[PDB]
Amino acid sequence: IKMKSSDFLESAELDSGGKVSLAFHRTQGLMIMKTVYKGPNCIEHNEALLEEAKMMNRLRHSRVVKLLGVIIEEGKYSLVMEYMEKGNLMHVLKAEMSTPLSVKGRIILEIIEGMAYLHGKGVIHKDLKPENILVDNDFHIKIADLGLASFKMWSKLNGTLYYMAPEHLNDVNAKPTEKSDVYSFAVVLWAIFANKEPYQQLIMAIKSGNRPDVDDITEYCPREIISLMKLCWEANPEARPTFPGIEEKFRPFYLSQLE
Amino acid sequence: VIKMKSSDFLESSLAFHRTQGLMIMKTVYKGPNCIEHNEALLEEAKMMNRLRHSRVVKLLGVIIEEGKYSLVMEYMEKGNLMHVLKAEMSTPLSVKGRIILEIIEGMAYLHGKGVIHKDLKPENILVDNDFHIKIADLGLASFKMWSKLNNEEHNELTLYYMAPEHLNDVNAKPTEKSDVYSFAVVLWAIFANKEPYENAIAEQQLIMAIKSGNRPDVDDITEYCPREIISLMKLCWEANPEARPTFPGIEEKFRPFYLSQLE
Ligand SMILES: CN1C(=O)[C@@H](NC(=O)c2nc(Cc3ccccc3)n[nH]2)COc2ccccc21
Ligand SMILES: CN1C(=O)[C@@H](NC(=O)c2nc(Cc3ccccc3)n[nH]2)COc2ccccc21
Repeated sequence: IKMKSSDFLESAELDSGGKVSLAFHRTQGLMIMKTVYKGPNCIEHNEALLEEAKMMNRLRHSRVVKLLGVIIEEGKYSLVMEYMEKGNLMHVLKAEMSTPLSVKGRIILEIIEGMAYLHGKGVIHKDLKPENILVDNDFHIKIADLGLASFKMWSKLNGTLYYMAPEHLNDVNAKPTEKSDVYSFAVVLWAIFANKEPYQQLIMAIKSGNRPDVDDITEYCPREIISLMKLCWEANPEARPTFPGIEEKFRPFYLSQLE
Repeated sequence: VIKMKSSDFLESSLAFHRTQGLMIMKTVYKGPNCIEHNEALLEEAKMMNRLRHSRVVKLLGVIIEEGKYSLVMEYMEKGNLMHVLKAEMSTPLSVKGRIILEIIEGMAYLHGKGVIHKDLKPENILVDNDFHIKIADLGLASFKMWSKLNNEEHNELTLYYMAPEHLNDVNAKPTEKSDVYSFAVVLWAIFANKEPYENAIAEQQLIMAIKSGNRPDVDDITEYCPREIISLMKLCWEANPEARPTFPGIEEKFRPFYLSQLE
Protein backbone atom coordinates (compact mmCIF):
# COMPACT_ATOMS: atom_id res chain seq x y z
CA ILE A 1 0.00 0.00 0.00
CA LYS A 2 3.02 2.34 0.46
CA MET A 3 5.57 3.11 -2.26
CA LYS A 4 9.00 4.83 -2.39
CA SER A 5 10.15 7.59 -4.79
CA SER A 6 12.95 5.11 -5.88
CA ASP A 7 10.24 2.69 -7.27
CA PHE A 8 9.73 5.33 -10.02
CA LEU A 9 12.33 5.14 -12.85
CA GLU A 10 11.26 8.63 -14.12
CA SER A 11 8.72 11.40 -13.33
CA ALA A 12 7.37 14.77 -14.59
CA GLU A 13 5.27 17.51 -13.02
CA LEU A 14 2.21 18.90 -14.80
CA ASP A 15 -0.03 21.75 -13.58
CA SER A 16 -3.71 21.45 -14.51
CA GLY A 17 -6.99 23.31 -13.80
CA GLY A 18 -3.23 21.19 -9.75
CA LYS A 19 0.44 20.78 -8.61
CA VAL A 20 0.32 17.00 -9.46
CA SER A 21 3.30 14.88 -10.65
CA LEU A 22 3.19 12.02 -13.16
CA ALA A 23 5.63 9.14 -12.63
CA PHE A 24 6.52 5.83 -14.30
CA HIS A 25 6.50 3.10 -11.62
CA ARG A 26 8.73 0.03 -12.34
CA THR A 27 6.20 -2.88 -12.44
CA GLN A 28 2.70 -1.24 -12.58
CA GLY A 29 3.42 1.80 -14.82
CA LEU A 30 2.08 5.36 -15.12
CA MET A 31 0.45 6.97 -12.03
CA ILE A 32 -0.39 10.45 -10.70
CA MET A 33 1.22 11.68 -7.43
CA LYS A 34 0.24 14.74 -5.34
CA THR A 35 2.13 16.00 -2.27
CA VAL A 36 -0.59 16.72 0.33
CA TYR A 37 1.70 18.50 2.86
CA LYS A 38 5.37 19.34 3.65
CA GLY A 39 6.82 19.50 7.16
CA PRO A 40 8.26 17.40 10.04
CA ASN A 41 6.88 13.88 10.57
CA CYS A 42 3.56 13.79 12.52
CA ILE A 43 2.98 11.55 15.61
CA GLU A 44 -0.80 11.77 16.41
CA HIS A 45 -2.67 10.73 13.17
CA ASN A 46 0.00 8.78 11.06
CA GLU A 47 -1.51 5.32 11.94
CA ALA A 48 -5.09 6.08 10.66
CA LEU A 49 -3.69 8.11 7.64
CA LEU A 50 -2.39 4.74 6.32
CA GLU A 51 -5.77 3.06 7.12
CA GLU A 52 -7.72 5.76 5.20
CA ALA A 53 -5.48 4.80 2.17
CA LYS A 54 -6.33 1.03 2.65
CA MET A 55 -10.13 1.75 2.79
CA MET A 56 -9.96 3.82 -0.49
CA ASN A 57 -7.70 1.24 -2.25
CA ARG A 58 -10.49 -1.34 -1.57
CA LEU A 59 -13.09 0.70 -3.62
CA ARG A 60 -12.47 -1.23 -6.88
CA HIS A 61 -14.86 -0.66 -9.79
CA SER A 62 -14.28 0.31 -13.47
CA ARG A 63 -15.89 3.77 -13.07
CA VAL A 64 -14.25 4.73 -9.77
CA VAL A 65 -10.65 6.04 -9.40
CA LYS A 66 -8.32 3.61 -7.56
CA LEU A 67 -5.82 4.96 -5.01
CA LEU A 68 -2.71 2.91 -5.76
CA GLY A 69 -0.79 3.88 -2.62
CA VAL A 70 0.95 6.45 -0.38
CA ILE A 71 4.52 7.87 -0.33
CA ILE A 72 5.73 8.86 3.19
CA GLU A 73 9.44 9.93 3.26
CA GLU A 74 11.64 12.69 4.88
CA GLY A 75 8.70 14.97 5.83
CA LYS A 76 6.45 14.33 2.78
CA TYR A 77 2.91 12.84 2.67
CA SER A 78 1.69 12.07 -0.89
CA LEU A 79 -1.31 10.12 -2.35
CA VAL A 80 -0.82 8.02 -5.55
CA MET A 81 -3.70 7.45 -7.99
CA GLU A 82 -4.17 6.04 -11.51
CA TYR A 83 -3.68 8.19 -14.63
CA MET A 84 -6.54 9.53 -16.83
CA GLU A 85 -4.85 10.88 -20.01
CA LYS A 86 -7.63 13.35 -21.05
CA GLY A 87 -7.96 15.06 -17.64
CA ASN A 88 -11.49 15.92 -16.42
CA LEU A 89 -15.02 16.12 -17.92
CA MET A 90 -15.06 19.93 -18.51
CA HIS A 91 -11.64 19.90 -20.29
CA VAL A 92 -13.03 17.26 -22.71
CA LEU A 93 -16.39 19.22 -23.00
CA LYS A 94 -14.59 22.49 -23.96
CA ALA A 95 -12.38 20.84 -26.67
CA GLU A 96 -12.50 21.87 -30.43
CA MET A 97 -14.21 18.70 -31.79
CA SER A 98 -17.66 18.03 -30.29
CA THR A 99 -17.96 14.81 -28.28
CA PRO A 100 -20.45 12.48 -30.10
CA LEU A 101 -23.98 12.16 -28.57
CA SER A 102 -23.20 8.42 -28.28
CA VAL A 103 -20.02 9.05 -26.22
CA LYS A 104 -21.88 11.60 -23.99
CA GLY A 105 -24.62 8.94 -23.58
CA ARG A 106 -22.08 6.31 -22.48
CA ILE A 107 -20.35 8.77 -20.00
CA ILE A 108 -23.71 9.45 -18.23
CA LEU A 109 -24.33 5.68 -17.79
CA GLU A 110 -20.73 5.25 -16.48
CA ILE A 111 -21.33 8.14 -13.96
CA ILE A 112 -24.51 6.21 -12.86
CA GLU A 113 -22.54 2.89 -12.54
CA GLY A 114 -19.75 4.44 -10.44
CA MET A 115 -22.28 6.29 -8.28
CA ALA A 116 -24.49 3.18 -7.66
CA TYR A 117 -21.36 1.25 -6.67
CA LEU A 118 -20.06 3.94 -4.14
CA HIS A 119 -23.59 4.21 -2.58
CA GLY A 120 -23.89 0.39 -2.34
CA LYS A 121 -20.53 0.43 -0.49
CA GLY A 122 -21.88 3.11 1.97
CA VAL A 123 -19.89 5.99 0.32
CA ILE A 124 -21.56 9.44 -0.27
CA HIS A 125 -19.49 11.71 -2.57
CA LYS A 126 -20.92 15.20 -1.55
CA ASP A 127 -18.59 16.78 -4.22
CA LEU A 128 -19.73 15.24 -7.58
CA LYS A 129 -18.70 17.70 -10.30
CA PRO A 130 -17.10 17.65 -13.83
CA GLU A 131 -13.70 18.54 -12.26
CA ASN A 132 -14.07 15.20 -10.27
CA ILE A 133 -15.01 13.10 -13.36
CA LEU A 134 -11.81 11.89 -14.97
CA VAL A 135 -11.66 10.89 -18.66
CA ASP A 136 -9.07 8.48 -20.22
CA ASN A 137 -7.87 8.55 -23.92
CA ASP A 138 -10.68 6.07 -24.91
CA PHE A 139 -13.37 8.49 -23.48
CA HIS A 140 -14.19 6.27 -20.44
CA ILE A 141 -14.69 7.97 -17.07
CA LYS A 142 -13.72 7.39 -13.40
CA ILE A 143 -15.22 9.27 -10.41
CA ALA A 144 -12.46 10.78 -8.20
CA ASP A 145 -12.33 12.73 -4.84
CA LEU A 146 -9.71 15.39 -5.66
CA GLY A 147 -11.12 17.84 -3.07
CA LEU A 148 -10.57 15.29 -0.25
CA ALA A 149 -14.33 15.47 0.67
CA SER A 150 -14.20 11.73 1.55
CA PHE A 151 -10.49 11.64 2.64
CA LYS A 152 -11.06 13.00 6.22
CA MET A 153 -7.54 12.21 7.66
CA TRP A 154 -5.77 13.51 4.49
CA SER A 155 -8.04 16.67 4.50
CA LYS A 156 -6.80 17.64 8.05
CA LEU A 157 -3.16 17.32 6.82
CA ASN A 158 -3.73 20.57 4.79
CA GLY A 159 -15.08 24.85 -4.18
CA THR A 160 -18.22 24.89 -6.41
CA LEU A 161 -21.77 25.37 -5.07
CA TYR A 162 -23.28 25.05 -8.60
CA TYR A 163 -23.62 21.25 -8.07
CA MET A 164 -24.52 21.49 -4.33
CA ALA A 165 -27.96 20.35 -3.28
CA PRO A 166 -30.17 23.24 -1.96
CA GLU A 167 -30.64 21.35 1.38
CA HIS A 168 -26.82 21.75 1.96
CA LEU A 169 -26.82 25.45 0.91
CA ASN A 170 -27.12 27.62 4.11
CA ASP A 171 -27.36 24.30 6.13
CA VAL A 172 -23.89 22.82 6.74
CA ASN A 173 -25.15 20.55 9.57
CA ALA A 174 -27.54 18.57 7.31
CA LYS A 175 -26.15 15.03 6.69
CA PRO A 176 -25.25 14.30 3.00
CA THR A 177 -27.45 11.52 1.54
CA GLU A 178 -27.76 9.49 -1.74
CA LYS A 179 -30.16 12.28 -2.91
CA SER A 180 -27.42 14.89 -2.45
CA ASP A 181 -25.32 13.23 -5.21
CA VAL A 182 -28.39 12.82 -7.46
CA TYR A 183 -28.71 16.69 -7.48
CA SER A 184 -25.03 17.07 -8.45
CA PHE A 185 -25.61 14.46 -11.25
CA ALA A 186 -28.50 16.59 -12.68
CA VAL A 187 -26.18 19.63 -12.94
CA VAL A 188 -23.45 17.34 -14.46
CA LEU A 189 -26.16 16.28 -17.08
CA TRP A 190 -26.70 19.96 -17.90
CA ALA A 191 -22.93 20.78 -18.10
CA ILE A 192 -22.50 17.82 -20.53
CA PHE A 193 -25.02 19.03 -23.14
CA ALA A 194 -24.42 22.77 -22.56
CA ASN A 195 -20.56 22.14 -22.78
CA LYS A 196 -19.94 24.83 -20.08
CA GLU A 197 -20.35 25.57 -16.29
CA PRO A 198 -23.85 26.85 -15.30
CA TYR A 199 -24.88 30.33 -13.95
CA GLN A 200 -25.24 35.27 -1.97
CA GLN A 201 -28.21 36.22 -4.28
CA LEU A 202 -27.49 33.10 -6.44
CA ILE A 203 -27.73 30.86 -3.30
CA MET A 204 -31.19 32.21 -2.36
CA ALA A 205 -32.31 31.81 -5.99
CA ILE A 206 -31.11 28.09 -6.08
CA LYS A 207 -32.88 27.60 -2.69
CA SER A 208 -36.15 29.00 -4.12
CA GLY A 209 -36.13 26.80 -7.24
CA ASN A 210 -33.66 28.42 -9.69
CA ARG A 211 -31.86 25.82 -11.80
CA PRO A 212 -29.45 25.95 -14.82
CA ASP A 213 -31.51 27.09 -17.83
CA VAL A 214 -32.28 24.26 -20.28
CA ASP A 215 -32.64 26.97 -23.02
CA ASP A 216 -28.89 27.78 -22.57
CA ILE A 217 -28.08 24.34 -24.16
CA THR A 218 -27.39 24.98 -27.86
CA GLU A 219 -26.40 21.50 -29.25
CA TYR A 220 -28.78 18.50 -29.55
CA CYS A 221 -30.06 16.92 -26.28
CA PRO A 222 -32.87 14.25 -26.06
CA ARG A 223 -36.19 15.32 -24.41
CA GLU A 224 -35.83 12.22 -22.16
CA ILE A 225 -32.45 13.44 -20.73
CA ILE A 226 -33.95 16.95 -20.19
CA SER A 227 -36.72 15.29 -18.10
CA LEU A 228 -34.09 13.15 -16.22
CA MET A 229 -32.11 16.26 -15.02
CA LYS A 230 -35.35 18.10 -14.06
CA LEU A 231 -36.43 15.11 -11.90
CA CYS A 232 -32.96 14.77 -10.29
CA TRP A 233 -32.65 18.50 -9.39
CA GLU A 234 -36.20 18.49 -7.74
CA ALA A 235 -36.38 20.63 -4.50
CA ASN A 236 -37.62 17.77 -2.23
CA PRO A 237 -34.78 15.15 -1.91
CA GLU A 238 -37.50 12.43 -1.42
CA ALA A 239 -38.93 13.16 -4.90
CA ARG A 240 -35.46 12.56 -6.54
CA PRO A 241 -34.78 8.90 -7.56
CA THR A 242 -31.75 6.74 -6.60
CA PHE A 243 -28.83 5.80 -8.94
CA PRO A 244 -30.03 2.08 -9.41
CA GLY A 245 -33.43 3.60 -10.30
CA ILE A 246 -31.74 6.09 -12.72
CA GLU A 247 -29.83 3.11 -14.23
CA GLU A 248 -32.98 0.94 -14.73
CA LYS A 249 -34.42 3.75 -16.94
CA PHE A 250 -31.21 5.10 -18.54
CA ARG A 251 -29.63 1.76 -19.58
CA PRO A 252 -32.61 0.58 -21.82
CA PHE A 253 -32.75 4.12 -23.28
CA TYR A 254 -28.99 4.30 -24.09
CA LEU A 255 -29.09 0.79 -25.62
CA SER A 256 -32.14 1.46 -27.74
CA GLN A 257 -31.52 5.04 -28.90
CA LEU A 258 -27.83 6.07 -28.28
CA GLU A 259 -25.34 3.07 -28.39
CA VAL B 1 -43.95 -9.69 -2.76
CA ILE B 2 -42.83 -9.58 -6.49
CA LYS B 3 -45.31 -12.29 -7.63
CA MET B 4 -46.75 -12.07 -11.14
CA LYS B 5 -50.30 -12.95 -12.29
CA SER B 6 -50.93 -14.90 -15.53
CA SER B 7 -53.55 -12.22 -16.50
CA ASP B 8 -50.89 -10.00 -18.20
CA PHE B 9 -49.60 -12.75 -20.59
CA LEU B 10 -50.63 -15.40 -23.29
CA GLU B 11 -49.86 -19.21 -23.68
CA SER B 12 -46.94 -20.91 -25.56
CA SER B 13 -43.28 -21.04 -22.47
CA LEU B 14 -42.89 -17.60 -24.14
CA ALA B 15 -45.06 -14.54 -23.44
CA PHE B 16 -45.41 -10.79 -23.98
CA HIS B 17 -45.99 -8.96 -20.69
CA ARG B 18 -47.91 -5.69 -21.07
CA THR B 19 -45.59 -2.80 -19.94
CA GLN B 20 -42.49 -5.06 -19.45
CA GLY B 21 -41.90 -6.51 -22.93
CA LEU B 22 -41.23 -10.04 -24.18
CA MET B 23 -40.45 -12.73 -21.53
CA ILE B 24 -39.50 -16.40 -21.29
CA MET B 25 -41.09 -18.68 -18.70
CA LYS B 26 -40.21 -22.08 -17.27
CA THR B 27 -43.07 -24.09 -15.73
CA VAL B 28 -41.18 -26.06 -13.10
CA TYR B 29 -44.26 -27.79 -11.57
CA LYS B 30 -47.91 -28.51 -12.56
CA GLY B 31 -50.11 -29.79 -9.72
CA PRO B 32 -51.84 -29.00 -6.38
CA ASN B 33 -50.96 -25.54 -4.91
CA CYS B 34 -50.51 -25.11 -1.07
CA ILE B 35 -49.76 -21.75 0.74
CA GLU B 36 -47.17 -23.29 3.27
CA HIS B 37 -44.46 -24.53 0.80
CA ASN B 38 -45.08 -21.33 -1.28
CA GLU B 39 -43.40 -18.79 1.07
CA ALA B 40 -40.08 -20.71 0.80
CA LEU B 41 -40.62 -20.54 -3.04
CA LEU B 42 -41.52 -16.76 -2.96
CA GLU B 43 -38.62 -15.87 -0.62
CA GLU B 44 -35.95 -17.65 -2.75
CA ALA B 45 -37.31 -15.83 -5.82
CA LYS B 46 -37.14 -12.48 -3.92
CA MET B 47 -33.53 -13.39 -3.07
CA MET B 48 -32.61 -13.84 -6.85
CA ASN B 49 -34.66 -10.79 -7.83
CA ARG B 50 -32.11 -8.78 -5.65
CA LEU B 51 -29.08 -9.89 -7.75
CA ARG B 52 -29.25 -6.65 -9.86
CA HIS B 53 -26.47 -6.08 -12.40
CA SER B 54 -26.35 -5.39 -16.18
CA ARG B 55 -24.47 -8.69 -16.87
CA VAL B 56 -26.52 -11.07 -14.70
CA VAL B 57 -30.11 -12.33 -15.41
CA LYS B 58 -32.74 -10.58 -13.30
CA LEU B 59 -35.58 -13.00 -12.33
CA LEU B 60 -38.61 -10.72 -12.85
CA GLY B 61 -41.17 -12.86 -11.10
CA VAL B 62 -42.85 -16.10 -10.28
CA ILE B 63 -46.31 -17.38 -11.14
CA ILE B 64 -47.54 -19.56 -8.25
CA GLU B 65 -50.98 -20.70 -9.47
CA GLU B 66 -53.16 -23.83 -9.43
CA GLY B 67 -51.40 -26.41 -11.61
CA LYS B 68 -48.51 -24.02 -12.49
CA TYR B 69 -45.32 -22.94 -10.67
CA SER B 70 -43.36 -20.78 -13.06
CA LEU B 71 -40.17 -18.73 -13.14
CA VAL B 72 -40.24 -15.52 -15.34
CA MET B 73 -37.24 -13.56 -16.82
CA GLU B 74 -36.56 -11.33 -19.91
CA TYR B 75 -36.16 -13.16 -23.24
CA MET B 76 -32.64 -13.06 -24.71
CA GLU B 77 -33.36 -13.21 -28.44
CA LYS B 78 -29.97 -14.61 -29.60
CA GLY B 79 -29.99 -17.53 -27.16
CA ASN B 80 -26.87 -18.85 -25.48
CA LEU B 81 -23.19 -17.97 -26.24
CA MET B 82 -22.51 -21.32 -27.93
CA HIS B 83 -25.37 -20.87 -30.42
CA VAL B 84 -23.87 -17.42 -31.30
CA LEU B 85 -20.23 -18.60 -31.81
CA LYS B 86 -21.38 -21.60 -33.92
CA ALA B 87 -23.55 -19.26 -36.17
CA GLU B 88 -22.63 -18.67 -39.89
CA MET B 89 -21.78 -14.92 -39.46
CA SER B 90 -18.21 -14.74 -37.97
CA THR B 91 -17.90 -12.65 -34.78
CA PRO B 92 -14.96 -10.16 -34.61
CA LEU B 93 -12.48 -9.95 -31.66
CA SER B 94 -13.97 -6.56 -30.52
CA VAL B 95 -17.35 -8.28 -29.81
CA LYS B 96 -15.73 -11.44 -28.29
CA GLY B 97 -13.50 -9.30 -26.03
CA ARG B 98 -16.48 -7.23 -24.93
CA ILE B 99 -18.36 -10.51 -24.17
CA ILE B 100 -15.36 -11.75 -22.05
CA LEU B 101 -15.22 -8.47 -20.08
CA GLU B 102 -19.01 -8.66 -19.49
CA ILE B 103 -18.71 -12.23 -18.08
CA ILE B 104 -15.94 -11.07 -15.66
CA GLU B 105 -18.09 -8.08 -14.46
CA GLY B 106 -21.12 -10.33 -13.97
CA MET B 107 -19.07 -12.93 -12.06
CA ALA B 108 -17.25 -10.27 -9.98
CA TYR B 109 -20.75 -9.01 -9.05
CA LEU B 110 -22.12 -12.45 -8.04
CA HIS B 111 -18.96 -13.34 -5.99
CA GLY B 112 -19.09 -9.96 -4.24
CA LYS B 113 -22.68 -10.97 -3.27
CA GLY B 114 -21.46 -14.41 -2.05
CA VAL B 115 -23.04 -16.26 -4.98
CA ILE B 116 -20.92 -19.10 -6.36
CA HIS B 117 -22.32 -20.07 -9.78
CA LYS B 118 -21.21 -23.82 -9.74
CA ASP B 119 -22.43 -24.33 -13.35
CA LEU B 120 -20.65 -21.64 -15.44
CA LYS B 121 -20.74 -22.66 -19.13
CA PRO B 122 -21.70 -21.19 -22.60
CA GLU B 123 -25.27 -22.46 -22.01
CA ASN B 124 -25.59 -20.23 -18.96
CA ILE B 125 -24.26 -17.13 -20.84
CA LEU B 126 -27.23 -15.47 -22.65
CA VAL B 127 -27.01 -12.96 -25.61
CA ASP B 128 -29.34 -10.04 -26.64
CA ASN B 129 -29.90 -8.46 -30.13
CA ASP B 130 -27.11 -5.87 -29.32
CA PHE B 131 -24.48 -8.64 -28.63
CA HIS B 132 -24.50 -7.84 -24.87
CA ILE B 133 -24.48 -10.82 -22.45
CA LYS B 134 -26.16 -11.88 -19.18
CA ILE B 135 -25.07 -14.66 -16.76
CA ALA B 136 -27.98 -17.12 -16.13
CA ASP B 137 -28.57 -20.33 -14.10
CA LEU B 138 -30.91 -22.29 -16.44
CA GLY B 139 -30.07 -25.56 -14.64
CA LEU B 140 -31.45 -24.09 -11.35
CA ALA B 141 -28.14 -24.94 -9.50
CA SER B 142 -28.61 -21.90 -7.13
CA PHE B 143 -32.41 -22.37 -6.82
CA LYS B 144 -32.55 -24.83 -3.83
CA MET B 145 -36.41 -24.78 -3.56
CA TRP B 146 -37.25 -24.35 -7.26
CA SER B 147 -34.77 -27.20 -8.07
CA LYS B 148 -36.51 -29.44 -5.41
CA LEU B 149 -39.87 -28.64 -7.07
CA ASN B 150 -38.30 -29.64 -10.44
CA ASN B 151 -37.57 -33.15 -8.92
CA GLU B 152 -40.97 -34.17 -7.43
CA GLU B 153 -42.93 -37.46 -8.07
CA HIS B 154 -46.48 -35.91 -7.82
CA ASN B 155 -45.33 -33.49 -10.58
CA GLU B 156 -45.02 -33.89 -14.41
CA LEU B 157 -41.31 -32.85 -14.01
CA THR B 158 -21.12 -29.57 -17.63
CA LEU B 159 -18.14 -31.99 -17.64
CA TYR B 160 -16.02 -29.79 -19.99
CA TYR B 161 -16.32 -26.69 -17.69
CA MET B 162 -16.04 -28.39 -14.27
CA ALA B 163 -12.92 -27.78 -12.13
CA PRO B 164 -10.53 -30.79 -11.54
CA GLU B 165 -11.42 -30.89 -7.75
CA HIS B 166 -15.12 -31.59 -8.51
CA LEU B 167 -14.28 -34.41 -10.95
CA ASN B 168 -12.00 -35.89 -8.19
CA ASP B 169 -12.80 -38.90 -5.91
CA VAL B 170 -12.82 -36.36 -2.98
CA ASN B 171 -15.44 -34.01 -4.68
CA ALA B 172 -15.33 -31.14 -2.05
CA LYS B 173 -17.90 -28.19 -2.02
CA PRO B 174 -17.54 -25.40 -4.70
CA THR B 175 -15.63 -22.14 -4.24
CA GLU B 176 -15.08 -18.91 -6.18
CA LYS B 177 -12.00 -20.57 -7.77
CA SER B 178 -14.29 -23.36 -9.12
CA ASP B 179 -16.05 -20.65 -11.25
CA VAL B 180 -12.68 -19.20 -12.36
CA TYR B 181 -11.82 -22.60 -13.82
CA SER B 182 -15.15 -22.67 -15.76
CA PHE B 183 -14.37 -19.17 -17.04
CA ALA B 184 -10.92 -20.28 -18.43
CA VAL B 185 -12.67 -23.05 -20.53
CA VAL B 186 -15.38 -20.60 -21.80
CA LEU B 187 -12.49 -18.18 -22.76
CA TRP B 188 -11.05 -20.94 -24.95
CA ALA B 189 -14.45 -21.90 -26.51
CA ILE B 190 -15.11 -18.20 -27.36
CA PHE B 191 -11.97 -18.30 -29.55
CA ALA B 192 -12.47 -21.83 -30.91
CA ASN B 193 -16.20 -21.37 -31.75
CA LYS B 194 -16.85 -24.97 -30.52
CA GLU B 195 -16.91 -27.18 -27.37
CA PRO B 196 -13.46 -28.47 -26.17
CA TYR B 197 -12.11 -32.08 -26.19
CA GLU B 198 -13.53 -33.23 -29.61
CA ASN B 199 -10.72 -35.87 -29.76
CA ALA B 200 -11.95 -37.46 -26.45
CA ILE B 201 -13.42 -41.02 -26.94
CA ALA B 202 -14.49 -42.02 -23.40
CA GLU B 203 -15.88 -39.90 -20.51
CA GLN B 204 -13.64 -41.68 -17.91
CA GLN B 205 -10.55 -41.11 -20.17
CA LEU B 206 -11.56 -37.39 -20.13
CA ILE B 207 -12.28 -37.20 -16.31
CA MET B 208 -8.82 -38.79 -15.56
CA ALA B 209 -7.06 -36.61 -18.19
CA ILE B 210 -8.34 -33.25 -16.68
CA LYS B 211 -7.38 -34.42 -13.11
CA SER B 212 -3.86 -35.11 -14.48
CA GLY B 213 -3.44 -31.67 -16.08
CA ASN B 214 -5.08 -31.97 -19.53
CA ARG B 215 -6.79 -28.81 -20.76
CA PRO B 216 -8.42 -27.57 -24.01
CA ASP B 217 -5.99 -27.59 -26.96
CA VAL B 218 -4.09 -24.25 -27.07
CA ASP B 219 -2.95 -24.92 -30.74
CA ASP B 220 -6.58 -24.97 -31.88
CA ILE B 221 -6.97 -21.28 -30.80
CA THR B 222 -3.65 -19.60 -31.81
CA GLU B 223 -6.05 -18.72 -34.82
CA TYR B 224 -6.23 -15.98 -33.56
CA CYS B 225 -6.12 -15.46 -29.83
CA PRO B 226 -3.68 -12.88 -28.41
CA ARG B 227 -0.86 -14.24 -26.18
CA GLU B 228 -2.47 -12.12 -23.36
CA ILE B 229 -5.82 -14.01 -23.33
CA ILE B 230 -3.97 -17.38 -23.69
CA SER B 231 -1.73 -16.70 -20.61
CA LEU B 232 -4.91 -15.51 -18.82
CA MET B 233 -6.93 -18.75 -19.42
CA LYS B 234 -3.77 -20.81 -18.52
CA LEU B 235 -3.63 -18.97 -15.19
CA CYS B 236 -7.44 -19.37 -14.65
CA TRP B 237 -7.37 -23.19 -15.31
CA GLU B 238 -4.38 -24.03 -12.99
CA ALA B 239 -4.79 -27.37 -11.12
CA ASN B 240 -4.37 -25.66 -7.66
CA PRO B 241 -7.61 -23.69 -6.92
CA GLU B 242 -5.64 -21.26 -4.71
CA ALA B 243 -3.35 -20.39 -7.65
CA ARG B 244 -6.29 -19.09 -9.81
CA PRO B 245 -6.90 -15.33 -9.78
CA THR B 246 -10.08 -13.64 -8.48
CA PHE B 247 -12.63 -12.16 -10.94
CA PRO B 248 -11.92 -8.53 -9.74
CA GLY B 249 -8.22 -9.51 -10.17
CA ILE B 250 -8.89 -10.85 -13.76
CA GLU B 251 -10.92 -7.59 -14.44
CA GLU B 252 -7.91 -5.40 -13.50
CA LYS B 253 -5.81 -7.44 -15.96
CA PHE B 254 -8.33 -7.76 -18.86
CA ARG B 255 -9.90 -4.23 -18.81
CA PRO B 256 -6.66 -2.22 -19.83
CA PHE B 257 -5.66 -4.77 -22.52
CA TYR B 258 -9.21 -4.76 -24.01
CA LEU B 259 -9.31 -0.93 -24.17
CA SER B 260 -5.99 -0.59 -25.99
CA GLN B 261 -6.09 -3.64 -28.32
CA LEU B 262 -9.80 -4.64 -28.85
CA GLU B 263 -12.43 -1.87 -28.24
C1 LIG C 1 -3.01 12.20 -6.55
N1 LIG C 1 -4.40 12.42 -6.22
C2 LIG C 1 -5.10 11.39 -5.59
O1 LIG C 1 -4.60 10.32 -5.28
C3 LIG C 1 -6.55 11.71 -5.34
N2 LIG C 1 -7.31 10.48 -5.24
C4 LIG C 1 -8.66 10.49 -5.49
O2 LIG C 1 -9.29 11.47 -5.86
C5 LIG C 1 -9.31 9.25 -5.26
N3 LIG C 1 -10.62 8.99 -5.53
C6 LIG C 1 -10.83 7.69 -5.17
C7 LIG C 1 -12.14 7.05 -5.32
C8 LIG C 1 -13.22 7.72 -4.54
C9 LIG C 1 -13.24 7.62 -3.16
C10 LIG C 1 -14.22 8.27 -2.43
C11 LIG C 1 -15.18 9.00 -3.10
C12 LIG C 1 -15.15 9.09 -4.49
C13 LIG C 1 -14.18 8.45 -5.22
N4 LIG C 1 -9.72 7.19 -4.69
N5 LIG C 1 -8.76 8.17 -4.74
C14 LIG C 1 -6.70 12.56 -4.10
O3 LIG C 1 -5.66 13.53 -3.98
C15 LIG C 1 -5.55 14.29 -5.15
C16 LIG C 1 -6.06 15.57 -5.18
C17 LIG C 1 -5.94 16.34 -6.32
C18 LIG C 1 -5.30 15.82 -7.44
C19 LIG C 1 -4.79 14.54 -7.40
C20 LIG C 1 -4.90 13.75 -6.26
C1 LIG D 1 -37.66 -18.57 -16.90
N1 LIG D 1 -36.31 -18.96 -16.60
C2 LIG D 1 -35.64 -18.33 -15.56
O1 LIG D 1 -36.12 -17.40 -14.93
C3 LIG D 1 -34.26 -18.90 -15.30
N2 LIG D 1 -33.54 -17.93 -14.50
C4 LIG D 1 -32.16 -17.89 -14.46
O2 LIG D 1 -31.44 -18.62 -15.13
C5 LIG D 1 -31.65 -16.89 -13.55
N3 LIG D 1 -30.33 -16.58 -13.32
C6 LIG D 1 -30.33 -15.57 -12.39
C7 LIG D 1 -29.12 -14.90 -11.87
C8 LIG D 1 -28.13 -15.88 -11.33
C9 LIG D 1 -28.20 -16.27 -10.01
C10 LIG D 1 -27.30 -17.20 -9.51
C11 LIG D 1 -26.34 -17.76 -10.32
C12 LIG D 1 -26.29 -17.37 -11.64
C13 LIG D 1 -27.17 -16.43 -12.15
N4 LIG D 1 -31.58 -15.31 -12.07
N5 LIG D 1 -32.42 -16.13 -12.79
C14 LIG D 1 -34.35 -20.25 -14.58
O3 LIG D 1 -35.34 -21.15 -15.11
C15 LIG D 1 -35.33 -21.18 -16.51
C16 LIG D 1 -34.88 -22.33 -17.14
C17 LIG D 1 -34.89 -22.39 -18.52
C18 LIG D 1 -35.35 -21.31 -19.27
C19 LIG D 1 -35.82 -20.18 -18.64
C20 LIG D 1 -35.81 -20.12 -17.26
